[PDB]
Amino acid sequence: KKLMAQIFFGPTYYQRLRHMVDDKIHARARGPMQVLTRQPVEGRSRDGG
Amino acid sequence: NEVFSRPEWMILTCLPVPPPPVRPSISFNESQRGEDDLTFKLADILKANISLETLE
DNA sequence: ACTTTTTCCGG
RNA sequence: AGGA
DNA sequence: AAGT
Repeated sequence: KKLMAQIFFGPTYYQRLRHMVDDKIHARARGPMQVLTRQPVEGRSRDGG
Repeated sequence: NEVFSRPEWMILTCLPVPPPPVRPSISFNESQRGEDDLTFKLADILKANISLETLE
């Protein structure tokens, strides 16, 4: 069924950006700790808190 | 305060040596030290304290 | 004469 | 060096 | 950008 509205439809040059979810996503639930502070390590890479 | 903070105690006579948990030896691999800055600085104190002691 | 803060999160 |  |  036809839309009651008419859509602004045409090509538009879109760019893909360097930020992609699966490179951003992170979870931790007990992991590596600092030596000094004995606290969770920093950064997704390092499986940080 | 006579019990916890007499003025004479602001002048250091006997320096407390903090234990390793405070100045960890970041011992990368087997045969390689990696001692903390506080360890180096305490060494410099000792080094200077010995020269003075012998000197006098 | 003289000091100290300023939003939150790969190398 | 970079995101919100 | 302020204030001992």
